[PDB]
Amino acid sequence: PQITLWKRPLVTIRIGGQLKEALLDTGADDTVLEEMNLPGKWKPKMIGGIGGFIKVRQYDQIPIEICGHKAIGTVLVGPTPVNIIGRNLLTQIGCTLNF
Amino acid sequence: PQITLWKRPLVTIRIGGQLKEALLDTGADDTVLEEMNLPGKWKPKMIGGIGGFIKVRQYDQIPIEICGHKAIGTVLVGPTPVNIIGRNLLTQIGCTLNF
Ligand SMILES: CCC(CC)CN(C[C@@H](O)[C@H](Cc1ccccc1)NC(=O)O[C@H]1CO[C@H]2OCC[C@H]21)S(=O)(=O)c1ccc2ncsc2c1
Repeated sequence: PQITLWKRPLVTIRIGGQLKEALLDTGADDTVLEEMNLPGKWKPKMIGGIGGFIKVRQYDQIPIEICGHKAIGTVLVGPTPVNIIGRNLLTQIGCTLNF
Repeated sequence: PQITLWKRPLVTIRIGGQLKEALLDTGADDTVLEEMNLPGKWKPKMIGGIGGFIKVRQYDQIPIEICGHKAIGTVLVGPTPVNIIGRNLLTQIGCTLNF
């Protein structure tokens, strides 16, 4: 689809078998989801945002279906203000900015 | 133009007579610029992201050129690590997400 920006670009995603709402975030390098359980091994990591650094759990090679499009990649889980889809997965679904 | 998301979508902007690099950021409601001593009235604001909140100064009706496209609106100035063009200006320059 083409998505305009007068509203937040929120979309439904499917991950670990569950549906969630997430924000398409071109300013995020990484995909970061609010606290949730995911299967398999994870690694402790830290990432920084506008307000400082947080601790996250890094899960690699995780399938997510974003607005009907498949991605498989790194998902960070931790105290983000909102679920965000970052560039690591936006690239997989062929997302570009256009003006 | 079309901007892919393999790298950060940094573009050149001009504001208050300075040229800067800034993110075209669909995850940002508002535009947030690195500390700069702009003239005019402002209002204090707090904005939240990963890590917590920062304190910013809200300036209204500031002209800003983004990749050659003129815009005018609210800009928040404070200790962000990156200049961020948010949806309030992205809409003015006709920017969409496409996949
Ligand atoms: C609430 C939704 C997100 C935070 C999740 C909002 N951010 C915009 C992001 O695009 C931000 C923009 C950003 C970019 C770089 C540094 C700081 C902020 N990116 C960001 O936090 O990305 C993190 C995940 O991937 C990593 O790559 C970049 C930082 C990490 S923000 O910068 O905090 C932000 C910007 C404008 C704004 N207007 C009103 S509240 C508000 C908050």
